[PDB]
Order: sequence, then C-alpha cells, then structure tokens
Amino acid sequence: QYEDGKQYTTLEKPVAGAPQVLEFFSFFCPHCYQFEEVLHISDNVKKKLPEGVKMTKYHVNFMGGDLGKDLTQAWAVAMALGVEDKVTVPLFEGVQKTQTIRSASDIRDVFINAGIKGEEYDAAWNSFVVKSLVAQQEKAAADVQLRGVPAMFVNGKYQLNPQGMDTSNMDVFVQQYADTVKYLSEK
Amino acid sequence: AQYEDGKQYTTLEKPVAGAPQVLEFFSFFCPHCYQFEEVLHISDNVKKKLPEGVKMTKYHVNFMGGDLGKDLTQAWAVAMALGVEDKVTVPLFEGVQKTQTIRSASDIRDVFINAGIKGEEYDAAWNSFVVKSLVAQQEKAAADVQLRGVPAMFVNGKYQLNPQGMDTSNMDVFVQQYADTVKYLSEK
Ligand SMILES: Cc1nc(-c2ccc(C(F)(F)F)cc2)sc1C(=O)N[C@@H](Cc1ccc(O)cc1)C(=O)O
Ligand code: NA
Repeated sequence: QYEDGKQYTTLEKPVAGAPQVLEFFSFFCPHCYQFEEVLHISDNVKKKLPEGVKMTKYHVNFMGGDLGKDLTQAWAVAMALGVEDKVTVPLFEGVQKTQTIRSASDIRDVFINAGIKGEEYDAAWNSFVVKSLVAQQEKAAADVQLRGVPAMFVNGKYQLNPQGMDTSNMDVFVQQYADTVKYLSEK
Repeated sequence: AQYEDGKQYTTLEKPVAGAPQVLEFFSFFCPHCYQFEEVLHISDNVKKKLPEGVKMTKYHVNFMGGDLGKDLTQAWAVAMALGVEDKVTVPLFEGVQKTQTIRSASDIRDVFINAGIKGEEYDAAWNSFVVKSLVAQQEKAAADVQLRGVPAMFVNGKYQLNPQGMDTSNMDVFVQQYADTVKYLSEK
C-alpha cells in the first residue's frame, strides 16, 4: 500500500541525470550510525535491487563543523581509492563511539590502520580527482535541496521517508525500507 | 582539579525539585552510551566515589529508537522494578549494538529470561502499574532537565556534567576526572 507522503515523498523538481540510488550521510549523524552498523540499510537495499542498479553514497558538510568538511574530503579519498568498506566502521566509531577523531590527522590515522598506505592517502587527499569528488558530493546535495541526513533518493525523483515506516522491529523496518526502494526504482 | 561553573559542569537555569541525587540518562541505541557504560564504566566509577547514602539513578530515553526504543524504555522500567539492572545492562547493550540479536521486544524479553527472570514474572512486571509509572517518571525527568542528548548526568537536579569539558586524551584519566566531578557536586 504505497502512498506519497507515507513510505516516500516526491521531489518538486526532479534532478536530471541523477544516480539511480543515491544515499547521503554524515559520520556525525546518529541515525546514520544506526543505519550502517545496526540496520545495514545499504547492504540490504543492494541485496533487494537488481545487479544492474548502481548505488552511490555521498558524505555531507553540514554536521560537525571543520571536521565535517574534512570527513567529506576523506570520504572522497575513500571513493577514489575504493576503500569505503575499510573505513566506514572505524570512522563512525571514531566520531560517535570513542570520540577519538578530533582532527584531520586522526582521520588519516584511521586510513593507515585500515591498511591504506600513508603515501597513497596523502596523494589522494591533495589530488584534484578528490577535489572534484568533493565538488560532486556538494552539488548532488544542492541538486536535491538536501536539508538533513540520512537521506536516500531514487532516480532523482523520490526521497525515502523512514519516518513513515514501522519501527517496532528492526528487520521489518529494513524490509519495508528496501522494498520501498525497489518499488520506487521500478516506478 | 579546580572546579568552576561552566568548566567541568554547568548549572541549570531551571533547577529540578525532588530530583534523584545523581541522575544518569542513556539509551541502548546510543554508541557513546555503550562506550560510557560497557567500556569506561562511568556509572560504576562514579558510584565508587559517591558519599555514603548517595544513590545513583539511571533512566532510559528514546532519541533514536522509534517504537522499539519505547519498548527498551519500558524494559528498562522492568529492570528497575525487578532490581535486575546489573544483570541485563550488558546483554541489552551487546544485543542491540554488537551481536545485533535484539531486534524486537520479544528479543528483549529473551534477554531477561536468559538472565534468570522468569517469563511470567517479566510479563507481570511489564504490564504492572509500577512499570507504567516508571516509564512516565523517566520521560518526566528528561523533560524536566530539558534533555538534549545522551549520555548525560545531573546532580541534585541543579548541575549538569560537562565532559567536553574534561581531559578526554586518556580514558582512565577522563573517568576519574568525571567521577571526581560528580563527588564534588554532590558535596556542594
Ligand atoms: C531516520 C529515522 N530512522 C528511525 C528508525 C529506524 C529504525 C528503527 C528500528 F529499530 F526499527 F530499526 C527505529 C527508528 S526514526 C528516524 C527519525 O527521523 N526520527 C525523528 C523523530 C521521529 C521518529 C519516528 C516517527 O514516526 C516520526 C518522527 C528524530 O530523530 O527526530
Ligand atoms: Na555526561
């Protein structure tokens, strides 16, 4: 029983050439921590979607002050090096659980400890490839008039509405969320 | 340590009458709350340094958890009603955050049963007026201190701990600084 306003909302001005599935998060975002560590939303959405569908995940600037911008640049590094899955957990825990991530250096340490060579990290950090990925993340958020995280957009036309879903059972919530993404992608 | 308003603690503009002597707020969904309790043992270390007669109170809140969050607050009310907080705190934190075995109210109940509380006793407590009242008490206390987030601790409804705020460069030092601050405030 899908209804606009319930499981999802519809953007007023759809974004052209938008990614099929686009997620925004912040490492400072508490629901984003839950979505990644506890619920594994991205993994479960991926499992429910066809192989052909591309999922994109971008970091945002508007949580966490100066460190917030640094983390967006760090996420650009992770995308450029293809090590998202190596650093997502220690970045989330470093920010929200242990609160040991306080500076860019602390972010660098996380990449080092996750097996990324220091020289490779620094080269990426300062690269124009990464500068462009930072620009891409910012523009994407601006295109959908992003006001908060977590957020997921389907074909630049629909936005998921987790608030409209059932939150008594974690796996029911995940099922309803993932099923909504599939429904919207086939729309 | 040299204590100053605004440093190790802040002072509520609207103090709360009849508040518990030492009141801690947490959520089982809250990862820094997991850090506080399961890793740092803040509650326990504060209690060790508390003066004789001063009891600790700990309430559950629901900023992140939706309906399941409400179930957790009611289950925490049951833990308080039964006096089994020290038996279920660990498996609730680990079950929600680490093993991800706690996904519904039924899984919460299973934790109490595995910790030695009979199912019929858990259910009796769950549906009791005592637990209904305790749920309301936890909410009201959070409202009274204008709670913004967790973890948080309040002393005599007048002072709010400010860990920000403290030497969080060494976890052992942080814990003693935090516990010493609670002792100081309780003595004022
Ligand atoms: C993004 C988000 N995700 C949530 C969620 C997801 C899963 C689960 C479960 F445990 F079941 F897995 C619980 C909550 S609330 C939530 C969220 O946006 N929460 C709001 C408050 C709110 C909560 C429930 C409503 O029906 C309406 C408003 C806030 O934090 O201010
Ligand atoms: Na605190």
